Amino acid sequence: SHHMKIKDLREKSKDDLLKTLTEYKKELSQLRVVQQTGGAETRLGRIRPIRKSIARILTVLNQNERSNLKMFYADRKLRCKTPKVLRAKLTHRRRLALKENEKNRKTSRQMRQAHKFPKRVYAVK
Amino acid sequence: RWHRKINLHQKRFAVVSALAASSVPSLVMSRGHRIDNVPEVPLVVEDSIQGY
Amino acid sequence: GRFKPLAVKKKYAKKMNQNKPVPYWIRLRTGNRIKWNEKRRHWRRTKLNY
Amino acid sequence: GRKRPVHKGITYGKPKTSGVLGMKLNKNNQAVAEQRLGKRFGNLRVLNSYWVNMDSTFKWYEVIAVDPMCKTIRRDPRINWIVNSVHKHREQRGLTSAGRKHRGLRHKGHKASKLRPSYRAAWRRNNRIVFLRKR
Amino acid sequence: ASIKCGSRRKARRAHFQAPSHVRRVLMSAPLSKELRAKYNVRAMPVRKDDEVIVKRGTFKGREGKVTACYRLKWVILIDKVNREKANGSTVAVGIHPSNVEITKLKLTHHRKSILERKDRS
Amino acid sequence: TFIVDSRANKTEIKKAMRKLYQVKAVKVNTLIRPDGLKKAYIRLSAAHDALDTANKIGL
Amino acid sequence: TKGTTSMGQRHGRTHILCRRCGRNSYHVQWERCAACAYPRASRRRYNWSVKAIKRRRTGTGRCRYLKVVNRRIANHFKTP
RNA sequence: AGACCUGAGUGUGGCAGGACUACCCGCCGAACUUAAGCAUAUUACUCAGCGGAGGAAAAGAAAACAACCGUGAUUCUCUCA
RNA sequence: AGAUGUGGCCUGGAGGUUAGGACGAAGCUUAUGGCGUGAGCCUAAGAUGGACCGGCCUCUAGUGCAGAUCUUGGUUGGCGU
RNA sequence: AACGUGUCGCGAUGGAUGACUUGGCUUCCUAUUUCGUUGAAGAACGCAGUAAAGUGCGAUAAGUGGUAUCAAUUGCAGAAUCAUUCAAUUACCGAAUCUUUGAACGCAAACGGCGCAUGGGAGAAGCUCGUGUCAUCCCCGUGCAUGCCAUACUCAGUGUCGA
Ligand SMILES: NC[C@@H]1O[C@H](O[C@H]2[C@@H](O)[C@H](O[C@@H]3[C@@H](O)[C@H](N)C[C@H](N)[C@H]3O[C@H]3O[C@H](CO)[C@@H](O)[C@H](O)[C@H]3N)O[C@@H]2CO)[C@H](N)[C@@H](O)[C@@H]1O
Ligand SMILES: [Mg+2]
Ligand SMILES: [Mg+2]
Ligand SMILES: [Mg+2]
Ligand SMILES: [Mg+2]
Ligand SMILES: [Mg+2]
Ligand SMILES: [Mg+2]
Ligand SMILES: [Mg+2]
Ligand SMILES: [Mg+2]
Repeated sequence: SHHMKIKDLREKSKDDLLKTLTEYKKELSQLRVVQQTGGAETRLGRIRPIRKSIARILTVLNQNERSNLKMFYADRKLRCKTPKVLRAKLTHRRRLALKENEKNRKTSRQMRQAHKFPKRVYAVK
Repeated sequence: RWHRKINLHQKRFAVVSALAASSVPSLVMSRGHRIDNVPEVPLVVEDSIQGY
Repeated sequence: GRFKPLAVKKKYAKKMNQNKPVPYWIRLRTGNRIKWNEKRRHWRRTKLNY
Repeated sequence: GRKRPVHKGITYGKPKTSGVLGMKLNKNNQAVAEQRLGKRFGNLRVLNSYWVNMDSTFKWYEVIAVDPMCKTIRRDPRINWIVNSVHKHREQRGLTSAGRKHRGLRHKGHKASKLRPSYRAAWRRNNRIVFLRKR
Repeated sequence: ASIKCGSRRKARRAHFQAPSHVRRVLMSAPLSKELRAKYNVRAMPVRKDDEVIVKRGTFKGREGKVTACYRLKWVILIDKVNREKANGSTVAVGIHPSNVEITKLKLTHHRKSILERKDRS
Repeated sequence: TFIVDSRANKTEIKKAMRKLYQVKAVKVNTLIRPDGLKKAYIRLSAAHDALDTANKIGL
Repeated sequence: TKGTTSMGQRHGRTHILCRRCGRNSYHVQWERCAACAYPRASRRRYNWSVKAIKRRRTGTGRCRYLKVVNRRIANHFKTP
């Protein structure tokens, strides 16, 4: 029956997606009254296709909010006020670890000795 | 103790003794093998079978 | 008595909703294992003590 | 010294383990000072300390710590090793200079054979009943 | 599927604790020799609504159309292969797809893409 | 009478009985049941009939 | 007497439920749990009972996040 | 007035806390047992207790061994025994 | 009490060989005889069973019960007291 | 005689034995193999048309997204299409959701409790020229434990100076 496919659901705006969310929370709420007052097994039984299509509208609304907010903090030099829900979640230990732009830092002498005496490729016969 | 160690000469003199008895056609026959149509014991074939 | 915390009332409310038998159509599935409920608590035999 | 914390000075068993007052801790107080800093200020990686002053009651040690999250420390090659998470509490494991003292790692030769790399690393090594496979 | 291995206990576990996409390949039937010779494929996983004939059992020599591939019971359901209960009502009897060869394929453009993938030519 | 969520107060039940159902609640008497659910008795404002609302809901 | 008759003199509760421990081990006069030492930050863990260690351990419950982070590491933190 | 030094208060950006703990590092630390008794000694610098990391840890680049025709950081193995 | 010998018997598995089984294997049953001094082995009949297994040579071990106020399960006289 | 005793055939009680084994135990190997304040492990309460427990998930709740697979799931119901995607199902995973707690950190706690700033909401009394606006009341988000490091402003000091 009524079943929001997501391909025709990602082309909606933020206002029409909310207007069809109130449409489908309302249709679920007036099937919770037929689930308590008897209920034919055909009218009841549209409880999964509504409740999983509410889950499709909310995952289009939420994936369009993180997309339009990740492209609000990586745009410029505002990346110190980026909220931590939008940052790259790794292991806790991997965020504190030395990045590889760091950790290969070396002395002016340590650069010289790898330039004055570099490791040669060679063979033997 | 799972593994045992055998002397190196006494492993060689056991491989030789079981290899000497393969030439005896009475012992190959009394061990189960159906060698009743075999040309010779020790049977030796040519090396053309190493290209099949 | 009358005094209980609501977190004790809501634990006592879960055990009332668990004290229901196995339905009959469970006994008709393919790889069935369950005849009876093995956890039917009665208020006199065994005490929860919340 | 270290007063043994048995209740009322009463201890049990064999008479060699009966002493309460003359017993002495096997860590020097410089190590104990470094561990009291780093167990208290957890975000800082302490490297070693040094003697400052004595009193009749107290000893003082300036403990050098370093902030591993500071951008100066992470980008500087001769100190950025402290940011790696194997140096998290060097003081609590005896990896500072005062830690290496009371472990005996000032000595290397025949004066440290029972204790290289550790006493436990040599106890385990010298006492584990080796079962060779073919034997 | 690669269920068979060195360890029986592990092989016999991966068979009876197999997902339904593994149970589809395991529940296969041979093709009839006028149909094996056309597609050049020897066996095929059974679908619903393709026609088969039964080769082992008391129902051998019985044709019919597959009405259910009951993968949880490891069986197949042909409409023409059935019996009756005590009531006189009829019930479909399960056959394993080993005991059965396919005489007509039910073809979609995902099933026509499996035959081009198993084509031995 | 409705099962409501157990973490609402009587004020926000009245305001939900205005936006969903176009009626006026004068008195709500809530009750957390031994089932674990909160049940509310919701008296209407005597300008609103109770059966006329309960037919539109359908029960 | 000390047997049957004194069993009727036992009226209150020593322990109530722990807000953290889960169990009926939270002492009421001494506000501390007998099983997880709540409100201490650390929990009780003693090597003289490894059988109790194996009952309060990781994997004895649900592991809501170690389910997801172990396949995030196994799939090497992939990102489209 | 202002400075410097030694301390405050807030703002901003960060970090530590608990889990696991088989192995590993630091401490703390027994007794039964054995000695045909028992106290040194043994069990054992082991159990239990406290703290702390890692995928290993710890050690490591000679204030070393030797006494040789000398050897050459650490670790580990067989052997030394 | 004890020592020892045994091409002495028995059980689980392994290496080899030689064979059994839906025309009925293992298991169970016995006024089923046979024969061995014996541990035991073997046949027959089941109006039992329903799929595995024997013999011999070697190898191996969680390998033989009648009793431990033995362990666990069941049963029983007391007692329709 | 009766009770009793013995032997066989058939029944009962009992649940051994054999055969079977999606389990344990032991060994060995392979890795871009090692959690958490971005809230972990643990604990609690919920989620299905039917659903006690368990499994799975979190008010998007026995799952939503995407990829691969290519017609199921099935105890019974229900279900556009009966299948190049856009609706089977299963496996996998990048996108998300993730209640109350817990190191638990605004303050508490046998309390589903109470704050101080700040923002949003709803608002049947008022005011407005039925709309707006909206007093208390009532919801919702965020900031705020403590210690420390770095930092950019306001200070204390008969600390040393200095006009
Ligand atoms: N026969 C008694 C059994 O002997 C077994 O052990 C026997 C052998 O396994 C064991 O042999 C050991 C060997 O395992 C171990 N790896 C090294 C040792 N060289 C051997 O011992 C051998 O040499 C010694 C003298 O050096 C002889 O006294 C001894 O008889 C001989 N087997 O010595 C025992 C002599 O037969 C078990 N200890 C045990 O099952 C039981 O006591
Ligand atoms: Mg050495
Ligand atoms: Mg810790
Ligand atoms: Mg002992
Ligand atoms: Mg003695
Ligand atoms: Mg210990
Ligand atoms: Mg290291
Ligand atoms: Mg035995
Ligand atoms: Mg709190």
